[PDB]
Amino acid sequence: DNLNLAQKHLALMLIPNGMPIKTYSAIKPTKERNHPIKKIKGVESGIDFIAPLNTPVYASADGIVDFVKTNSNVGYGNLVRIEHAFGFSSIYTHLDHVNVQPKSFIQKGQLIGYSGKSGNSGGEKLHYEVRFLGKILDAQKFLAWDLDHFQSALEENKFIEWKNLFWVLEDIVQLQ
Amino acid sequence: TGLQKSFIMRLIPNDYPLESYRRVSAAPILHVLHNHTGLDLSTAINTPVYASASGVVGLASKGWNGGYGNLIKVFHPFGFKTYYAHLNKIVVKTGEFVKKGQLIGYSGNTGMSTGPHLHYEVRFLDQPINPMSFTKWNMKDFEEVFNKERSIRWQSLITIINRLMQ
Ligand SMILES: [Zn+2]
Repeated sequence: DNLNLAQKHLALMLIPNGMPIKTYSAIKPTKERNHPIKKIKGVESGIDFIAPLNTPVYASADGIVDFVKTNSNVGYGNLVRIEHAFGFSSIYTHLDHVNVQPKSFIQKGQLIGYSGKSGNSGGEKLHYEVRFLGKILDAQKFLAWDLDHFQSALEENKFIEWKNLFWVLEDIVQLQ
Repeated sequence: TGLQKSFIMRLIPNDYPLESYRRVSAAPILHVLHNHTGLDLSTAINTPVYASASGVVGLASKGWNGGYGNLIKVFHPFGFKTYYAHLNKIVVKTGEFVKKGQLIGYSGNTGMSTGPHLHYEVRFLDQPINPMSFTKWNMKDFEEVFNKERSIRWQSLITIINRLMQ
């Protein structure tokens, strides 16, 4: 819009964006399968990447690991949940291996795990959710958001006041 | 570098969130209200209250809130939160984005309170945190907080924060 380069750059380091997994055969909403915890269809609950076992999984933005499960074969199975800035969190589920520990700091692009089929997975996949203050968002809008396609995430505006956020970021980037 | 200081100070809470406290000595007593050590800052009702760093209003709750009274929780980057309690008035809502130093409410005497004061907390995830380590942290006395609040893994946080710039 009238957003400078620096605003956009900082936003894409702090707020989840892009692909947390770099190989998949398809993407599907979790709503159209039996939910991991609540064993039913029709739950708004992020997405599934249909991916081979042990495909690397990457953090979609900087932040801190607030929750991990390892050696679990129930529900979500093995997972990482990252708390990001400005209320956003990302969760990565059904993993085969987890590489990070609870309470560690995380950088965007960091290896956090490897996909699997642990828990109530319906098979080999990465389950992914983006959330704002605990509320489920359309994960696809965050996938497709990058420097060259910046409007994508701003379309998810039911809970999030994007203009207000960038006003906060302008103040931060203004320093240099 | 000093540029990094300012930048760091936009994201991690610091300084006093009432103007009169940041003036007198920087330019306060310890109190456990709800499982965490807060700081009680005596002040008249309707003293303006300012955000200690940038973030999102995670909770703007007009209620009893465990004896906190009217309560704002600001969620900052990297697992830091700040709490502003006993407020008389709240001028931000849940999900609002605020910048450092922005007016978020007015002090009061609501909740479990014996006289009018701000109850202020700095939190980091789920671990105990001394709020004075952050309220005394300022542009002059900058390096101090790394040696006063050693339990935070500053080395990882600094690196990451420095990478954010360019
Ligand atoms: Zn108190």
